[PDB]
Amino acid sequence: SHPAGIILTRDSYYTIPSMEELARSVDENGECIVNGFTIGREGFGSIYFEGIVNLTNLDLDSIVHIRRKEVIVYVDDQNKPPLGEGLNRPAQVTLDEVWPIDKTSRSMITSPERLSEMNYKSKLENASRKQGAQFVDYRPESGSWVFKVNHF
Amino acid sequence: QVQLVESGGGPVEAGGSLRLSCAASGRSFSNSVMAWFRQAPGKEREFLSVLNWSSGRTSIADSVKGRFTMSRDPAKITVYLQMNGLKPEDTAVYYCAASNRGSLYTLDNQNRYEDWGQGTQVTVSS
Repeated sequence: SHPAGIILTRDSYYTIPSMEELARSVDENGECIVNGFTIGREGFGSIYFEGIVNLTNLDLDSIVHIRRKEVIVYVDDQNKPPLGEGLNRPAQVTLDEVWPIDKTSRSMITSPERLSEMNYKSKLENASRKQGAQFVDYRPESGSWVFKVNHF
Repeated sequence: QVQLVESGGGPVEAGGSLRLSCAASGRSFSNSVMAWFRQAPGKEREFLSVLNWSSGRTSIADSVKGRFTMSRDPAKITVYLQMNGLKPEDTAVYYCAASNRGSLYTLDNQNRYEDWGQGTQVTVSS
């Protein structure tokens, strides 16, 4: 049990501030409030929430899922809180190791030169637009698709 | 100062069902944890169920797992205890409890919750 009530126990998930720092960050009112919050997962991506975020008793294990080429923040709509509460708020999503498949061998294409030839970045940009997100970047070296949302 | 108001108790035939309600008010509960407990005469308070407000996830004590479930109406900031297959030993005062704080206690511990309802009597008549 984490002194701030945060529930985050799955392998490779981490927070900024770290879960250890957050355990030392409970205030006089028993709350853990940060300015700028990241939840990440090594090998998959991360999500950055600007501004003041109340983390106390946040069930991150249930709420946040950072997968290959996709994040899920609130698995259903019934338990998604009102706009501005919890993590239903503006965020920058980064999904790492996102690379296309080479139709010849069904092998991943990681060469930046090849990724440019085929304008993969514009596939991800089209996808963002269709999802109602704002495309920010595709960094081919790390396969990092970055986009911003106003809420989840 | 937070107010927790239980309702829905009272007499019920054995084998029947009851739904308890608890309306919470006074502050935002967006980062809360809420629980149901009960206390029979001459016994310590018993943990029944907890709900995490941020996700809506719940956990039920083994003593009542398969018979009791916990849910909420987020809009009404109300939680519910659905009790089925009621038995005479379910007779008790049922309490809703809440925390808007972190804690060193586990969620099944009454000390986890700074706020408590007045309690509502449930009486299962054979």
